[PDB]
Amino acid sequence: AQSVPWGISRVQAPAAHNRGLTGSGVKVAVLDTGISTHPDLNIRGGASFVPGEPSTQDGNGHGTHVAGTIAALNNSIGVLGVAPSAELYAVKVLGASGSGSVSSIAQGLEWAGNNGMHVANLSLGSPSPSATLEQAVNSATSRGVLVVAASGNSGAGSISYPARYANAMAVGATDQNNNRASFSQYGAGLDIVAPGVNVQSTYPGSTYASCNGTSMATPHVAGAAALVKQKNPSWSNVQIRNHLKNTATSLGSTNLYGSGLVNAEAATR
Ligand SMILES: *Cc1ccc(-c2ccc(C)cn2)nc1
Ligand SMILES: [Ca+2]
Ligand code: NI
Repeated sequence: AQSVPWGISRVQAPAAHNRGLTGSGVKVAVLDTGISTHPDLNIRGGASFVPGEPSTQDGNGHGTHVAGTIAALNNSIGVLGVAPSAELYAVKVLGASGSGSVSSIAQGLEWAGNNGMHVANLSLGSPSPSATLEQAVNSATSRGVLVVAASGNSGAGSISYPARYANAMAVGATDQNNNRASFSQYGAGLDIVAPGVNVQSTYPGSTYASCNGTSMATPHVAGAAALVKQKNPSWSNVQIRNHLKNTATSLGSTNLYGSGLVNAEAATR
């Protein structure tokens, strides 16, 4: 039996699925700790930029969880992603510890731009800026990748890098009341928010697990971008980002929420 995590419903992905929008034909790279083989995921390819972990399998759990929020398969098992027919790519930039370097992350972004990714999900970040990282964000963006990144978990009124960069779409986390999660970073550069508390998704060991974080919010938006791209195949990264923001539901504060809560129904109307 399949269950629909509350955040998938909150962003109104099922309304888009009922219009025949699933993210089919859209290439989404998850730049994370890998993605483990799982019966509720279809992993099309990928690459590893972590020396010492040549495979794209996930030794941490975080990348597999993120992937499932984007693209858990619509079937009779497990959970259901925002964009369950997205073409999923495992781009390992973080090791099994959950840490990586700005170089590894930049190599993932240059892979995404060299391989025709439409969306790159970066559920990662740091409080410090990086020229290496920024360069790669801009390069990927010029190659048509929509870079979607987590605002961070410090609870501060400023957001992490690379989400703070103009060419990244920065995503904060909300709770079931549509309030900002206590940990969710906000402030300048914040674009949008999505569910990020008690988010159930795919997890290694062929199982499912619930996590909190702006890392969990980010893939809701990555998935919504894929729905928008399937409906509007001619649109650019910038067009999709702007439409997601224009169609988001206001949550009563630009500082705390950016454009507000992502809404896949309104964005695919
Ligand atoms: C051994 C083990 C199993 C599961 C987890 C876990 C699940 C969910 C999240 C958010 C984090 N960790 N950790 C360790
Ligand atoms: Ca499923
Ligand atoms: Ni854990």
